[PDB]
Amino acid sequence: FEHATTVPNVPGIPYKALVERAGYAPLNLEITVVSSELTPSTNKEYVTCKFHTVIPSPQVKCCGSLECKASSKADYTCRVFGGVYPFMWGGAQCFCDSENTQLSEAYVEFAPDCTIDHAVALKVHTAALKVGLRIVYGNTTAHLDTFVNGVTPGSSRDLKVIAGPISAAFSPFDHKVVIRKGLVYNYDFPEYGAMKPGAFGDIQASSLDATDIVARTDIRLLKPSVKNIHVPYTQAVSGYEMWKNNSGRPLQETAPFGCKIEVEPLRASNCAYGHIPISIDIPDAAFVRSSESPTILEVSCTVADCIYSADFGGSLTLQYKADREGHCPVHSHSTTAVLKEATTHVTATGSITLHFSTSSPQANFIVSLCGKKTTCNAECKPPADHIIGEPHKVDQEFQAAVSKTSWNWLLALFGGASSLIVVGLIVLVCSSMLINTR
Amino acid sequence: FEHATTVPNVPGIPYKALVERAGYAPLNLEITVVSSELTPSTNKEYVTCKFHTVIPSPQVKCCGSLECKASSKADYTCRVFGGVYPFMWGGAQCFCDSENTQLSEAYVEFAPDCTIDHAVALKVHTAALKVGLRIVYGNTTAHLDTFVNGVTPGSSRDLKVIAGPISAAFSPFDHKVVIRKGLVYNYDFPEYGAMKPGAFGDIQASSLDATDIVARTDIRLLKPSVKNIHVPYTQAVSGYEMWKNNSGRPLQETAPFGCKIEVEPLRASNCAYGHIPISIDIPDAAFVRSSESPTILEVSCTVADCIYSADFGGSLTLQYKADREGHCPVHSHSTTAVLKEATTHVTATGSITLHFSTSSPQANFIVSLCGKKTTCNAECKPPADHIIGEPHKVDQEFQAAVSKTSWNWLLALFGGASSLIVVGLIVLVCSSMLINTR
Amino acid sequence: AEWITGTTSRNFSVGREGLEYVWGNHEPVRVWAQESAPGDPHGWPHEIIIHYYHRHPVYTVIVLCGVALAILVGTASSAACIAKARRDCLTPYALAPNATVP
Ligand SMILES: *[C@@H]1O[C@H](CO)[C@@H](O)[C@H](O)[C@H]1NC(C)=O
Ligand SMILES: *[C@@H]1O[C@H](CO)[C@@H](O)[C@H](O)[C@H]1NC(C)=O
Ligand SMILES: *[C@@H]1O[C@H](CO)[C@@H](O)[C@H](O)[C@H]1NC(C)=O
Ligand SMILES: *[C@@H]1O[C@H](CO)[C@@H](O)[C@H](O)[C@H]1NC(C)=O
Ligand SMILES: *[C@@H]1O[C@H](CO)[C@@H](O)[C@H](O)[C@H]1NC(C)=O
Repeated sequence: FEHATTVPNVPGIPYKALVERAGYAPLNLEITVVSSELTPSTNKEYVTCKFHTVIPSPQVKCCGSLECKASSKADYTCRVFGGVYPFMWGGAQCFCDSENTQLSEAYVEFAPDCTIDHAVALKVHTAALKVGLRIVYGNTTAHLDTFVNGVTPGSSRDLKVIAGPISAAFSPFDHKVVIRKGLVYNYDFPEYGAMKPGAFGDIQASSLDATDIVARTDIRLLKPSVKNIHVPYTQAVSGYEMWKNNSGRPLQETAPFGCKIEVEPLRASNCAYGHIPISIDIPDAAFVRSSESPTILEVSCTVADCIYSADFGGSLTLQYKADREGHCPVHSHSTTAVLKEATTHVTATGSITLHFSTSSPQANFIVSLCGKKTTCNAECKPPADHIIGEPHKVDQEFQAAVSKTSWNWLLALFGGASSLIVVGLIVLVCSSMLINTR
Repeated sequence: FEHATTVPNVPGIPYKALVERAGYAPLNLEITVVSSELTPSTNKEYVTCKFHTVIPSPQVKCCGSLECKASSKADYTCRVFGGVYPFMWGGAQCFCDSENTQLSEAYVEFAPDCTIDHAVALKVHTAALKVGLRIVYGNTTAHLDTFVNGVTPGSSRDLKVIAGPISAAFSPFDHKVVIRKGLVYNYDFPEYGAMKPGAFGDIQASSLDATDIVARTDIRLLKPSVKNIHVPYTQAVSGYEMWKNNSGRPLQETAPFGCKIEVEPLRASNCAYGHIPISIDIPDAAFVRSSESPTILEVSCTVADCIYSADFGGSLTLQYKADREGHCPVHSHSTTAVLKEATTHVTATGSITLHFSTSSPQANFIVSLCGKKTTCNAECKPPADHIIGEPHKVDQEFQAAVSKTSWNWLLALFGGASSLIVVGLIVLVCSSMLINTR
Repeated sequence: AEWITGTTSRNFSVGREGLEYVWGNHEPVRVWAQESAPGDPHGWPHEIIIHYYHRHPVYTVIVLCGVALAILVGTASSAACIAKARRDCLTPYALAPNATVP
């Protein structure tokens, strides 16, 4: 039986319904979203960390001159000085008075500790929601891992579940993200080959062990004005460290809809944002005929101590007489009040108690037991506990959040205004027939 | 110098233009799209082929029972038959007359020759166009391989090129494609897990060597009613063979815009659909100042034997009286006429000849030599050859494809109509003058 | 996000959607606010007014504004209609002074 409904994307909060095929008994069906998985498609751009700015030994040729060719080393910087006179331990280093050429040499590489303290720049795209579904029907359970794209079935064979496209696309990640040590940030990093000195992404490479390392850290080799051999250098501060200053806070503490970010496939887990249309093809083996199901001769619900809150606050007891002892689906036919129990055991006569959670000040709703329809009416008190540690099972509605007493007051005032309108037009029509007489 | 223009996507067919700086000589520049590569991002759903439908050896138990548990093998089907009495070459096979049982087992695996004859189901997305360009500017040549997205730059020595987003996105691949032996088909295959027996996708797996194979072939095990030990089974035919029946024609012989489909990254090559806006950072060393540019005192063209075909039909001779001998760009400023030669050798006073191709029946266009402008007009006959082995270098325009004598006739009739309307308004003004006079 | 030293209390607003607070290295704690406004939805009208004012302020202001506008327009238009009909009954008798009214 193909049954189509809409479940919320909230983890937990079982969504209960009846599938009512005509010739067969009503069958319970609840779907629970155990987990959710926003996994965007990520493209790796580069890896950055703190650079090492290694400076090789100064190369001097005296009574001579030097020039360097271009090198593939990251942030290559040569400079030639023609008036040096180096003084290591033991006097002058060579044999010419004034004309002496020194090659100041500078380039950057990855630090030895970048195998851990590194940041990966990623570009993401649209994310696909994968939801784990606990679906129970009759006395049978099923655990599925479905995709919300709207065409891919679940991974359980026998129960075919199509999870339709979700109403709103969330995508907590911006188009560019940065991953460092399990923490994810929405940072607009520079593109590959588009570095800026002093900012994030001074040094870039496709891997830690890659030799194609690029950088444009602003290093300037100053003229050696001291006796001793030296390569004076002025360099920009590490932009990875400067980003560690002003990284802000990660998406584990910033992301909307209260869902947590993980980094091994970079997924957003348990985002409760939208509504998932769902269609289930329940096999005919689950359905039993109406003959084998017990039938209810008489049912009446009396509800005591109802309270509209997140918890199942309120106890309605069904007093029932039925011919055959057996098991019976029980359901609430209102989108505002949901029952805790889906099935009960019915004897020849007696009463069963049931717990429900509602979001309306009035408990007027239809409860079904082995089919059937009974109507329950009560005034539900506001909660005394201000804040609860579990979420609301149901959503508020405008027609239900307004109580029956308030509805009577507003309709009495509006009907009074309308009655004055009607009597005004009636006396105007009487004046019209009087001026027709005149 | 950032120069922005628009190039057709037709492979070959050079598009020529002049970069005319104020303080420098005119510079020729032509773009040729040597090759294009329209590669979509492919997501692999599953692989499929024929199935072997292997049947294990029957397991019998006499004076016993055999219940069989579930198996992870693809399309597992197990049946228990409790009245068997099997025979082999040697007679009766067990020791109980009627209380026997047989476990008929049948599952589905890949055929041995699926390493070649297999179909990969792919879900493609929007396709990024990568174009290879032969640019020439001044007297130098260069080659480019740049994207069309309009953000990343194509770099070649001292050339930075931004190829803007193309006018129309084509994407010849549908959302679902199937690749078999280098042939691509636009087929709406069932999703992963949505197996339908007797259809393409009876058997599905992530890879050919994967052990997580799924299958829903309509296989049924019958009750053995023969003396021989036998598993009577009946199965739906392979949907791979059925799709080989009704594969139709592949996308290599069906895709629009005349471009070749290749399979190893699944790209489309040489697709000529939409105009590409392009911006070029021309180096300043290519230009020369107007002091070194030989100007002409008087240019004068004349066309002879003009013909509007796809080939370079029709020749025109410039008679010129320049002040210097050198090399000079020549250009046709209309979008209907295009010149074969972008350079010529200029002398003190002489006549050069050039070949042009047009799409208009008139030869009305402005030709330029070392700057300068001249317009020479004569009559172009229609071609005699009905087809030709080369594409047209230009595109028809409504303002140009209508012949000058036909503009003369249409404008003569329209001007006659407008002249009679003017006469009517004139005599209406005269009537107004008379009724003011009375 | 706040770095806290000493014994100082912080107030945080909790809605129906919820609020998650992490304090130190402890696991996140999730809370949800229930609609527990002062007053009584089943009682005298004023208690309903305070209840739905503390729950949805702008909504109850526009609802009572609509009620006040509706009753004002209804009474004003009814009074105008009765006055017009009373004039239409009187002025036939007002133009004739010596006539005897029924
Ligand atoms: C489901 O199984 C339970 C096991 O106790 C049984 O009581 C119940 O009747 C079954 N449901 C149906 C609809 O047969
Ligand atoms: C690093 O970042 C912190 C965090 O804002 C900032 O206050 C500080 O000035 C920065 N520098 C140092 C040297 O701590
Ligand atoms: C451009 O280079 C070619 C290559 O030989 C040469 O023939 C031509 O004269 C050059 N053009 C100019 C304007 O010097
Ligand atoms: C296989 O495909 C062809 C092509 O349409 C079809 O005509 C034919 O009937 C099919 N079957 C066989 C057995 O050839
Ligand atoms: C926090 O809320 C309480 C609740 O009554 C209030 O009395 C108190 O003034 C508030 N404190 C601050 C600092 O806002």
